Amino acid sequence: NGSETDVECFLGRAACVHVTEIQNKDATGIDNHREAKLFNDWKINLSSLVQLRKKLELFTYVRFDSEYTILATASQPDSANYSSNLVVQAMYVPPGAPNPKEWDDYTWQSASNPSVFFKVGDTSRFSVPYVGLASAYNCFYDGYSHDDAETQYGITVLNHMGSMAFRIVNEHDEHKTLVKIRVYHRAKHVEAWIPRAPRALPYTSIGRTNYPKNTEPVIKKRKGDIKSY
Amino acid sequence: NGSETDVECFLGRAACVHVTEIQNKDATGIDNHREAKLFNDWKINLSSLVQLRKKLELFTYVRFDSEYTILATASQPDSANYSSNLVVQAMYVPPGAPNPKEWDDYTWQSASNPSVFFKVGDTSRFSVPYVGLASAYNCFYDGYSHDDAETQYGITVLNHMGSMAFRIVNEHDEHKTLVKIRVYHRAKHVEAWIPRAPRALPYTSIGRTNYPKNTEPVIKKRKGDIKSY
Amino acid sequence: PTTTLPGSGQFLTTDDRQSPSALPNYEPTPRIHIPGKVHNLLEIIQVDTLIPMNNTHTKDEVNSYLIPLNANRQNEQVFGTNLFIGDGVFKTTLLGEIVQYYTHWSGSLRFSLMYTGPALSSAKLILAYTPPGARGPQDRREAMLGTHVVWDIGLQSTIVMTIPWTSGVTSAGFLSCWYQTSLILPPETTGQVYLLSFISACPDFKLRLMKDTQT
Amino acid sequence: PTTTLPGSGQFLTTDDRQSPSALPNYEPTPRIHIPGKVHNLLEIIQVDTLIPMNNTH
Amino acid sequence: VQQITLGNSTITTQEAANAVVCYAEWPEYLDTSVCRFYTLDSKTWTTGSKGWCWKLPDALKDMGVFGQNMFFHSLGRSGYTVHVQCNATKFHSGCLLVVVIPEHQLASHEGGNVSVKYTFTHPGERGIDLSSANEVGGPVKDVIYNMNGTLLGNLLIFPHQFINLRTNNTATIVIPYINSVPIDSMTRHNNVSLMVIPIAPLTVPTGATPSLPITVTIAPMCTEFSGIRSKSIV
Amino acid sequence: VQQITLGNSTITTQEAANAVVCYAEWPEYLDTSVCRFYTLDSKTWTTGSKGWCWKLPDALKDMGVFGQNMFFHSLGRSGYTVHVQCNATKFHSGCLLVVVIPEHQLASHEGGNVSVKYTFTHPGERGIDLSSANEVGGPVKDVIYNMNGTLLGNLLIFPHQFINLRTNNTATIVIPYINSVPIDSMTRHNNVSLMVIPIAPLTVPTGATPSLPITVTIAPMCTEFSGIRSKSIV
Amino acid sequence: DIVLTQSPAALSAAAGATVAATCRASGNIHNALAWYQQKAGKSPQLLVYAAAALAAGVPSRFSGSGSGTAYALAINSLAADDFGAYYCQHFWSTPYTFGGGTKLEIK
Repeated sequence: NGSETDVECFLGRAACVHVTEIQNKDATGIDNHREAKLFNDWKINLSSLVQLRKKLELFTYVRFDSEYTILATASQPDSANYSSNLVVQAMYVPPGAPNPKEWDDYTWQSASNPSVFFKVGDTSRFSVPYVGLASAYNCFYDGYSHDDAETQYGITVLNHMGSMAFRIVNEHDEHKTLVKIRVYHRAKHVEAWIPRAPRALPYTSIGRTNYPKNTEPVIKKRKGDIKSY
Repeated sequence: NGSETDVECFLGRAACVHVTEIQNKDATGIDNHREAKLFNDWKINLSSLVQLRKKLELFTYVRFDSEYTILATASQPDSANYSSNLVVQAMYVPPGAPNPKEWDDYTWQSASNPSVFFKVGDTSRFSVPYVGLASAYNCFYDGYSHDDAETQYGITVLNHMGSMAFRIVNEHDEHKTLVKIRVYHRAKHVEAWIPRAPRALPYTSIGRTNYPKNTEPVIKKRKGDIKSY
Repeated sequence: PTTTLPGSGQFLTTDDRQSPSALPNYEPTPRIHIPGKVHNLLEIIQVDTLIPMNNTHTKDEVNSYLIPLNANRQNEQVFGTNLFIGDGVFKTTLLGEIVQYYTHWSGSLRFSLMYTGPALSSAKLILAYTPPGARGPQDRREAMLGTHVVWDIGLQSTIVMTIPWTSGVTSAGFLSCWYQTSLILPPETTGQVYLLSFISACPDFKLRLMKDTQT
Repeated sequence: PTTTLPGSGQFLTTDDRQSPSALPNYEPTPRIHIPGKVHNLLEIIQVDTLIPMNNTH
Repeated sequence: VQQITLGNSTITTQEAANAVVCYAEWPEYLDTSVCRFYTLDSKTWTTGSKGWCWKLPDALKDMGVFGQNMFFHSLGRSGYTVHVQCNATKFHSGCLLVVVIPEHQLASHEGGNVSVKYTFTHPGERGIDLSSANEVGGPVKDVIYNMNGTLLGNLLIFPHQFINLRTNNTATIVIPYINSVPIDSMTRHNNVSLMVIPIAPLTVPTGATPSLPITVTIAPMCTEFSGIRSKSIV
Repeated sequence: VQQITLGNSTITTQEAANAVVCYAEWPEYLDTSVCRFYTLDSKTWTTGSKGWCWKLPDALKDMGVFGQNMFFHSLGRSGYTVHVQCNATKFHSGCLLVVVIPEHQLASHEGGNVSVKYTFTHPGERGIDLSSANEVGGPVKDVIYNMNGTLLGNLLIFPHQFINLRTNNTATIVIPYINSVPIDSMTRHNNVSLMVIPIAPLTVPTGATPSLPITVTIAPMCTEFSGIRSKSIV
Repeated sequence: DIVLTQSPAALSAAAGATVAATCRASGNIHNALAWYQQKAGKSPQLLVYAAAALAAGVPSRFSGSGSGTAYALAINSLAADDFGAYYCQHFWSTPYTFGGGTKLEIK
């Protein structure tokens, strides 16, 4: 009767957590492989999406296996003569593993980073288990992580869900191809603890409960007095 | 509780063992079919990858069935007018079989060399059993092979895993297409004997334990004395 | 009537699938019994290997495995180390070469010392374990007021000490040794005698989330 | 002998399917008993909360 | 009942259903060591009070054998029994919301990536005076948004209890160990935060002093520590 | 016990748990033919010794009936019982690591594709003096890297035994047949390599000679050879 | 006691020649030797410890060698700053005796 209100169903639906854009071109004389968008890594951050952040932060703890669906679509806004048949490496960097700094790093061929090779226009799909270090993720952390010094009060590495890195395996053509990648995360086997108050005010930081200053009142005023229906 | 530390799981994961690059063009007036990259053969050598070499040489003997996943991706860095639909012959040359010297040899149509015909952009996948001559592969060989003469001390043909040869079945277009092939080996049904010391020093040769001269000390110095924590 | 799902035609490298054999009907070379079959990497890190605690040299040598002991030194410290087994003295051991293949270890350690000086020499060394979160001792008496063994070198030539279960990945604990008594050498046998320290894992040692060292 | 149906290779975002695991053999951190487990959002709206009826500010 | 003796401490109280066991889970091991009543300094609920916030185990960090074992041992695991008693006549009105918030991550009063300093996230027995001025590096003290951007009315989803001075004067909240790890460092991380918030303001009659004491008595129960520092090395 | 007679040979020794059976596998067929004690030339462990390395079956290649049958028959299969005894007073200190390394492929001292010559990979009863100078075509003798690029401390994963002169003076290591083939040519391929490495240096008292003999006694056990050269042609 | 005999006493060489100072002990130091450099009216500074390991702030021109009793201090391609008296000291058995000393002068 109330199967839509389950936290398996309320929190467990595929949202768009990341949209990046990488390019297929040559690295001849290219200094920065991120300003050129030869690759993009993304620290997996479900609180970057404020609609899913506001739903996850209705609970103190949450434990879920992950489920990533990756849609890569190409684009060639220049003279092209053909639409190229491209392959994207979508490499999952686990927590504690090093991220790529170049598109031709050693990290892309590292056997311990699982990577998906799929075509552009097709879609990838894989699942990552609960890769937290606690028995649940911490939506809120009242304290410091690993240290007696200043550790930013709630910024903890217990909530590290990994990282996704994306490049095009193909070499360059004579035209530039722009691949836009949409990562779709679905929390599965969700279980949640200690329900909290819903957040009324907007966000200013990730991992911090800081609300903006001189913001607007969330409790809206009546058009009359307290006796007015 | 410790299923990641099994040698089925520690040694049994798909690493990138070979990245080659072949070209689709005409052999009209082409002398060398390797300098032109009309084909490439590769003696299957898991100790070419020093991350998998350093893991295999944690044991004296290792016996595994093989599992090759081959990803061929095209590239046309010239004027092309279209992306061609190409087919790659990925031919497994078994141990003791002759390798190709030309891309149009008799070896490519030899029935005893198993070959995979797959499209560029797609991926190949096949498995080769334990093709060693001993009951396990020799990560280390203290002695000589088959001869009373000088036989290079550890260079033995017992560890021959075969050879992979790669060409494009298609004939030429009016443009040159560059296919880059990535071979992904996964050791399966792995079993290992006589655990050895981890190698501290880098490599200089394949099949030889020779370390470079005037190298750096692997045991790193303290920032204080022996009493300093 | 079937529908292809998302993630069709992908190659997830970690997804172990069966494959068509490129050599069917090939009968491979039969398995003989080679001794020493290793099923588990948690079998071989339980073998204790020497620790280079004498890192004080700019080159690698056998002297780095030797913990030097000195006569006429009382209440000084013999050695001291933290118990990060991915860095420092443990980074090149068999435990810490296989720990640094993975990300999280979380087990108990087995720490040994071995006195290799003469059979007539005797001393008392006090072997302090400082747990993680605490400060390592800075005199012999703070070491005695904590967790320790007063190890008589004259009687017991090899001591084996089990470091408690940690989940260590300051932190991870400390481990020092102090002179309870001065080193009494046999007559007209003067100089330095040495200790050999060993590390391994207790059989409750786990290891998870395999990663990749580079060079 | 099979025939692919219409709607093959589509990604319907609401269609929950099993997937190949990107970390097989990985043993995750065990579940401990945290109190206050919420199975249903109809559990927590039954908790009464204050009403701002004096909206006049 | 009315002479509850715990250790060498004794308090006098009233209860009929007063104990609020949080999430219907009594604190239990995974007493008789540090289990006694620690009675904090009484706060003065004046007419213009905005509230008080104590972090646990940070409110008990200098409290005798508990605060000694809190800094001696790294890892610990404690539940609490918090008595908040606001003694008054039958002439005072007003209402307190005594609420216990697990993982009450506070909001800084500067916004953005500005974080709250360790001086203010760990205020001790003093707690956070929510009616005082925002200091540089401290939390925001605007009580309507519960110091975390969530409204004050929705604070009743946490295990709470009202002190309506018309009806009662005591609130007992039995807190278990609530964390995502089985044991944790008690000195860097606060499990729960007790807040005592006046919703209805304190009204005194004419001829009464416009202030009223609030006594918080925290008894740590089922307190465990790590086996290290007494585990043998052999 | 102390008069172990094997063939027409007899040695006097001490044991309580001294035998190190490698990988808990006793050598066994797939004695009473070539099974006797072959006692190599005693090495002089001076104060500046770096170690010694003997290849097996290469250390026993001139040793009587065993070395005769080693070159008569092509294929063979032998296990070993290696006694390393360093007799001393109760005034010497120092520590030997007697280690047995299966398939100890050596590293050349020139690097690259330079391989070690057959003169040096098969040194015989003499073994490899690790404290001597690198010759042209020989192995590298740097003992810290175990002549193969792997550190000396990690050499205890191989079946080893210490001779701590404080504690004992003997080391017995019972080696089985370790190979990936059931039978192999004993003259071109060394199964194991015995190494005797001083970790703690030899310290003598004042008035003692700064040197100490080390005796290696290798008894080949469960030694098999190929059925050819006595198989009938009929 | 272990008595160090540091031979020679003084050397004349140009800036670029190879200088090999030598210490030989009565007893066995077991590589526990330290070499020192001293200028005129300046404090002695540590060059080589453990008979092979260069100390902090020491250039790669210096190279300690030798094992046991005899120990060489080979200096390759001398500079102008590298003139002074050089003293061994063993750190093995208390007393920690010095050697005689080798001074360097210009040809």
